[PDB]
Amino acid sequence: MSVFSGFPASPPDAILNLTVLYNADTNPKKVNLGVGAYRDESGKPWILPAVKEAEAIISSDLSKYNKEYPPVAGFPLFLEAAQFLMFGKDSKAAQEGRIASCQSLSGTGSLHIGFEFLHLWMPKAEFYMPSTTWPNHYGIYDKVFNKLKVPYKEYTYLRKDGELEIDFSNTKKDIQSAPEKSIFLFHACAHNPSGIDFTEAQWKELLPIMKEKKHIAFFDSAYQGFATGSFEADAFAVRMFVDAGVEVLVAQSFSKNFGLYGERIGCLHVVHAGVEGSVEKNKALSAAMVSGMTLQIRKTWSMSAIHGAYIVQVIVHDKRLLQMFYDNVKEMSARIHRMRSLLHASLAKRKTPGPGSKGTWDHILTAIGMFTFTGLTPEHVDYLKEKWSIYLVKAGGRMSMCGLTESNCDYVAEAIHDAVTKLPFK
Amino acid sequence: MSVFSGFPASPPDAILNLTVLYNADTNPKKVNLGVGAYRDESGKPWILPAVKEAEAIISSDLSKYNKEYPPVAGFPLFLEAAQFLMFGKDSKAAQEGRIASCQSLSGTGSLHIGFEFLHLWMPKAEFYMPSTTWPNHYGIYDKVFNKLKVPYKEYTYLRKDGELEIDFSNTKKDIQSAPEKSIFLFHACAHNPSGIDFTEAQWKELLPIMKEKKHIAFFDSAYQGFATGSFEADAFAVRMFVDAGVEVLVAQSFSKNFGLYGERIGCLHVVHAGVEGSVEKNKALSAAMVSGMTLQIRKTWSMSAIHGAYIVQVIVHDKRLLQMFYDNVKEMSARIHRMRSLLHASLAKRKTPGPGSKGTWDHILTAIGMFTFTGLTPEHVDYLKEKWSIYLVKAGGRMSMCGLTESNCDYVAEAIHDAVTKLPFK
Ligand SMILES: Cc1ncc(COP(=O)(O)O)c(C=O)c1O
Ligand SMILES: Cc1ncc(COP(=O)(O)O)c(C=O)c1O
Repeated sequence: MSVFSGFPASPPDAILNLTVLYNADTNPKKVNLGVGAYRDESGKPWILPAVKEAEAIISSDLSKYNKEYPPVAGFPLFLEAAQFLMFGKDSKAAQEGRIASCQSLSGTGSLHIGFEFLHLWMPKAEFYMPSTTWPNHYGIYDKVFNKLKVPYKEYTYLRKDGELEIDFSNTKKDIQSAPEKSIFLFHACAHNPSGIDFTEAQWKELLPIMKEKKHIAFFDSAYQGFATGSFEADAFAVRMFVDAGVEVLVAQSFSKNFGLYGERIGCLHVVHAGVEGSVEKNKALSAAMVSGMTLQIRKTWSMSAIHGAYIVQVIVHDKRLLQMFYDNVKEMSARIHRMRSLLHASLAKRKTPGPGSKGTWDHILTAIGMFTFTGLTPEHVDYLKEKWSIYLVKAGGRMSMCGLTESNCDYVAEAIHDAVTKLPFK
Repeated sequence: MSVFSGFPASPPDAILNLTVLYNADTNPKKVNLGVGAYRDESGKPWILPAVKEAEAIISSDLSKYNKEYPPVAGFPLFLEAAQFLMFGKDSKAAQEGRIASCQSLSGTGSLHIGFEFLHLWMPKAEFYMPSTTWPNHYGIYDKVFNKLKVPYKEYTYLRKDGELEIDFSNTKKDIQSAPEKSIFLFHACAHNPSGIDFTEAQWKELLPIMKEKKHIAFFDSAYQGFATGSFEADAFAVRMFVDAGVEVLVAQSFSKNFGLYGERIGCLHVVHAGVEGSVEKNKALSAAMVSGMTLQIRKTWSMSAIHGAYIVQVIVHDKRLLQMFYDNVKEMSARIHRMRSLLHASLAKRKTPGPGSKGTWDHILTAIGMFTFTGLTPEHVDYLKEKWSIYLVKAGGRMSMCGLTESNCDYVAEAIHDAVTKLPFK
């Protein structure tokens, strides 16, 4: 006799829930390789030194860092800081009045508002995902578009034979053969889950196709800093497209690079072609678009969260803190690279069988970003969880290298050797 | 030739934009009476002493108060804090497993998720708004339901003739005449914008209608602590409805009572009737409902923001800080009352003509919450802004009493006298 009787239990999120099951596990040798969240040498969360300093500043002056509603698009200093990190200082696009920027709720919140923005303005534009992508891209898409009314489309990313390589000849054909003015979701770098990226050369081949077809590039940029360790370099494809006049959106998260996961801080940008006929007309169009983004947000969560905005704007606008921040990101990247070499060496030492035709583990060494798409099967993943207390993502056997430490790499290598010995690859 | 060419400008929010305009205004006698945001004796943002203490606690240990992704429903201590404040300590509803709680992005984000929760679960249920309500409710509603495909209905709230009294006879007819199992949006206390509330006696009359018709009550509760100045009393309607077995949702904001406006911290509750057959089955239903809310959120902004959650939980679970918090909220209510008296005295001393049949300003004294629904006309509001740099909400001449001070009340009264003498009431 309840109106809620029979309400269905939704399974927990296949990635986020791993941390929950992990925290609950009482095995002292447990290892968390699930969610892409940085961990230090001891396997623990890490506050970036630049963020620790920012906290000291903003927690010391609550008159200045007060708790009132922010401007609807975000604090100007935060928006300038965001543009600076993504597009560079005083970029061409900014000078020309082409960037429409609006604070949102980290990457996911920027995707949600960015997807809706496009679905409202261009309801007949086809929306293309790479054939492998972050699973939550599907959910965010569904709530905005409704997969049943407006199915997403796909472009070729990894080879259909399984091997960890972009089938780029087919990528190009798919983007070329798509209808003009379609939207293409791209990871800016450190493609998640595959760890395989377009090279510079390949992005350059995409460029003229995007131009001829007048396609919109939608970049998801959550790992700026984690591909090459260099901010500038990791924005290559975004800045190249913009400079060439490709029209773009960017969903920019600061969860991973600033380690501000729970603060829920990021920025959505739209960069138009700059062809309105004057700088002032470009700015008017940019402002119009920010006004549309803020109206959307107004009806969803009113306006965005200040604490993470304060942290980012304080760091980027202080010359000392900004350099510390760059160095902190370089340090995380370097530890991840260390764990790649160490896990690999421990697997090689054991002559552990691997996936694919080659049957090797060299892909651990060459993956870009936080993860390796290991190739371990669903059976391997369950076994590693149940017998060894090692938590991987089931799909693709995605491994977060940040959970590895000098103390546990050989333990992880041993568990894998056991898993693959007891259930060989087909 | 841009794909964004012709994108329309959306006008600024009519309430939030008042702070933007007020901030740009160079007139040193400017008065902000727009957004309902507490201000102290000097007209400045006020960090609650309880919040100041909480900040020092959480800013001092960033390992304990880390920046990792929170649990998808929110920290258990926060959820417990939120339930305690709304329903009481170890409520009968909690003991029976009837409460499903999920952190959300303050009031607005709680309404969004709660509106969508019901529209997904009970798509055929009619949704009823009071005939006067918070403007953003219409927009929150439009994004979930689509105003044009699925219009909201209304129940009678204020009298046809414009006078500040609820036409309670028609309120009951309207709720009695609606199809059974309809959804009614209610303000828990301090109805915004009118400042006129159902009395305890009126709420008790609505109870049997709600039971008989098996309606769902959706409570918007942002002002607990600002109506009667007592948390317990301000949750009367919610607690009475739940104790009687009315199934409710509550969208609970900590923007105003904790002064955490910009942190974006609130909680969504669904309280089912607890007829699943056991406490465990009640809890299983509640958890399933939480699982749906968190799936919604996953697709929208992933999970909610930690900083405000930390402040609230730290306050509520420390006996000294909770008492300090309660004292702090009383101090805010007390200042508002003193400003009601001072502004009313300053109008009365000038024999300033008032709106309505009575033509008096007494409704300044009796309004509940932060506002007075003044009845100044849109011509008056525009005149007060242009000639006196006083910022009010155009709709109903809603005035935020929180912007008044000992220094500026007489100025506001002189200005109102001028506006009303030049532009007499029809
Ligand atoms: C590729 C990608 N996009 C978006 C996100 C969104 O994460 P968040 O909402 O914390 O920014 C993530 C990380 O989870 C990601 O890896
Ligand atoms: C009547 C009413 N409902 C809901 C809200 C929610 O505001 P917020 O999103 O800051 O919690 C408020 C605040 O403006 C309010 O006054």
